[PDB]
Amino acid sequence: PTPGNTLRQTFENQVNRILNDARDKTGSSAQKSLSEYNNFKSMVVSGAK
Amino acid sequence: GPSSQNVTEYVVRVPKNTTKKYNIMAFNAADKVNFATWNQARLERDLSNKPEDQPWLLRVNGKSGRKFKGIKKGGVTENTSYYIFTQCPDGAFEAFPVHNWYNFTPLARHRTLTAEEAEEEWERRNKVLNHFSIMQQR
Amino acid sequence: VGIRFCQECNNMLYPKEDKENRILLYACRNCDYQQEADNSCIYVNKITHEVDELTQIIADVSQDPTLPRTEDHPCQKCGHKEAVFFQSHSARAEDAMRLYYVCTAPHCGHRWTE
Ligand SMILES: [Zn+2]
Ligand SMILES: [Zn+2]
Repeated sequence: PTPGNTLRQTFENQVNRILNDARDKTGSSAQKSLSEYNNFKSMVVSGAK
Repeated sequence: GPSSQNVTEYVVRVPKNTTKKYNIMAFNAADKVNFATWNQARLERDLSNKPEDQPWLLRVNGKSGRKFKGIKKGGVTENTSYYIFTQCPDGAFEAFPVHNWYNFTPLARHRTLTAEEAEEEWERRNKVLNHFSIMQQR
Repeated sequence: VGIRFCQECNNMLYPKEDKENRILLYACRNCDYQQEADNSCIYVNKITHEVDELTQIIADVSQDPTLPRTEDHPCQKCGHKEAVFFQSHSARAEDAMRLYYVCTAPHCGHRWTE
């Protein structure tokens, strides 16, 4: 157990950390896969919406 | 031996009606009741209501022995029928339906706290002192 | 560690110390019924609450449909290479995620926790 944390609490924290790292990595891969003509990328690099 | 393959075959007989009505007891095994004490018995009516639809009363050995109060079961015997099989020298089982089932509980025989003086120890709702010697004042 | 009740009025028993023989004396103070206790223990409280849950688990939980069903970790008294694993899920009784294995044979029921 993590010091100062419940065993369930640190298990949930580890699972949340692993899944958040996974979602960050898959988002980075999806963003790197975007082309220059992709309008989804253009709308978010412009900052319009 | 003979008991290793013993086969018993008896006859079931139901007479139509008996002049004496039959019923059934209800004693808890945790009460630890004995039948050697059963030397003299009484079974009368309750007088708290003041008869057939009124709870029962029973006395053992007068006031010396323990006391029971009988209450009829809440369920109705519209879909149930209970039979008592009695052994007899003719060897044929007798099947007799019971009329009612009554539940009995023991009663203490001591100086119980009456209700008119029961209100004085309610001001000591949490302030009560010496639970172990409440009977000593009585 | 354990309690029992009175005999002739069938009431709850309270403790009493004896002035002469210096032996603990369980007694019903609705009566005069006095007896000694061989346990010599009146009160125990496991505040950290490490009770043994092996007696807590019903032996018939293994025949549940919606519980899991593993293939390894066989039983001890019988081989029967099929078992059910679950957690206690009891509030306030510790926080362990440790698993409670029960054998799923119809006449078995030896449960173990590893
Ligand atoms: Zn008593
Ligand atoms: Zn087994």
